[PDB]
Amino acid sequence: TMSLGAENSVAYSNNSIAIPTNFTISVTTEILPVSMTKTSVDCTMYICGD
Amino acid sequence: CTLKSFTVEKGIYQTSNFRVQPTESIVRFPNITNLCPFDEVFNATRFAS
Ligand SMILES: *[C@@H]1O[C@H](CO)[C@@H](O[C@@H]2O[C@H](CO)[C@@H](O)[C@H](O)[C@H]2NC(C)=O)[C@H](O)[C@H]1NC(C)=O
Ligand SMILES: *[C@@H]1O[C@H](CO)[C@@H](O[C@@H]2O[C@H](CO)[C@@H](O)[C@H](O)[C@H]2NC(C)=O)[C@H](O)[C@H]1NC(C)=O
Ligand SMILES: *[C@@H]1O[C@H](CO)[C@@H](O)[C@H](O)[C@H]1NC(C)=O
Repeated sequence: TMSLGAENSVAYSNNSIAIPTNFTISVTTEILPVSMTKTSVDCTMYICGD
Repeated sequence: CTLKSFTVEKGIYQTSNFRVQPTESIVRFPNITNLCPFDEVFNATRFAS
């Protein structure tokens, strides 16, 4: 049975906050298709040949 | 003729497909020539049951 994620319990309380003291400059990749192969079909040659 | 209009707008239009036509017909068959014995089958006096 696949795990959804690691279990993390957030320490919520009514008068406490968590403030970051540092940062990470993260570069992530996003790959997006833009175009396809442009195809042309000769209808007469495909159906009938010569 | 392809666009079915007498006025053609500016652009590129796919019209037809150029294909080179054959120049002459060549028939290649085996050189060996023997008269086929259809006379034996079709003109026989007796046939089987
Ligand atoms: C802020 O404080 C809370 C508790 O005062 C911390 O929460 C605990 O974290 C430990 C470490 O993983 C866990 O084992 C405990 O179960 C947590 N307690 C609760 C009630 O969730 C929390 O980690 C602290 N935050 C930081 C950044 O140190
Ligand atoms: C914030 O984090 C960076 C790393 O993400 C810390 O930079 C490191 O500092 C130590 C000693 O100061 C060096 O040995 C490491 O090589 C540093 N790492 C990088 C990637 O430069 C930085 O010190 C942290 N700042 C605070 C205030 O915690
Ligand atoms: C066919 O058979 C008859 C007799 O059975 C013969 O007279 C005739 O010549 C034959 N014809 C051929 C083409 O073999």
